[PDB]
Amino acid sequence: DIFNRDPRDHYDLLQRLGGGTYGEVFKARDKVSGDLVALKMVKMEPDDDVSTLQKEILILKTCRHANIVAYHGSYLWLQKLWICMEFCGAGSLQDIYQVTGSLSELQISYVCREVLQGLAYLHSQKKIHRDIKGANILINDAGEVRLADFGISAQIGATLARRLAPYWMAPEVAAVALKGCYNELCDIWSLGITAIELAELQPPLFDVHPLRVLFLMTKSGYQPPRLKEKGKWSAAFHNFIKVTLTKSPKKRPSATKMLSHQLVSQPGLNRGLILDLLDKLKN
Ligand SMILES: COc1cccc(F)c1-c1cc2c(cn1)cnn2-c1ccc(N2CCN(C)CC2)cc1
Repeated sequence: DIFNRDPRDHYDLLQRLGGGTYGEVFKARDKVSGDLVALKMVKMEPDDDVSTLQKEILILKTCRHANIVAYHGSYLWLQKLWICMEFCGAGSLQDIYQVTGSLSELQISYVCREVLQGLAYLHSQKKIHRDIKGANILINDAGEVRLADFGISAQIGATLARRLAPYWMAPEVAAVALKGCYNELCDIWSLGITAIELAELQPPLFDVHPLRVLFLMTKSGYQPPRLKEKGKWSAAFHNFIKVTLTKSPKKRPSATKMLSHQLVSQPGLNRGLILDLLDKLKN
């Protein structure tokens, strides 16, 4: 459900937070309530198809969970669509680690736990993020963790619907038609890679060409990556990675199963750990 009016009525546009071909992100304040919001602006011309964006909204609107970016509403005005969300002041983990350098095992553990909670919720709702990385895990000024940037999740969903227009079809073809050849457990892998990102400032093979990496991943003898420095981390951390980075999705554990893992179920994991990191931000 979409408000057909100028959002500059309801909000004040403070600051641009960056742009892409895909969208523009604005910091803004609610003129009445006074609370800060994130406003995602998308330039939608009459001719182009709106389904991709409609799917993103529907995902956001239909997700009420702590670890997923809250949605307030959306505004269609002057052929510009504004999606309104809760503000996450510290930004993404990538925005942050660029300044602070590498996170600590416990900070990583807390982040992983929080993402897993979000994923478990998403998967229960039969939704897949499919773009879990540092740059999509947002932090608020309170050190709470929020999953964001469902534009890809929306893009594959909008295609899956577009793909309606079956019996002589082969099972693998059916799987691509319905699910795209993969399942929810892809997110678990991405988390594993993200855990490495946070530890090392780069995912594995970041210096290698992308097309080449795709090739390497499809070879028979592809070994899952590990953490570079054995000694710097605990057995539980190494294992968390070993397990999340299970090559076979038949044998890779679910978000729920992962939440009971030693690393992410240990006590003392809370936002304080992240607050410590955000203090390193003003340093
Ligand atoms: C990965 O997030 C996206 C990716 C694509 C399109 C989006 F709309 C988003 C997106 C960003 C969002 C929210 C929802 N979605 C909510 N809060 N924020 C957000 C993100 C960063 C900052 N800065 C970063 C820079 N730092 C110095 C100040 C804080 C401030 C607020």
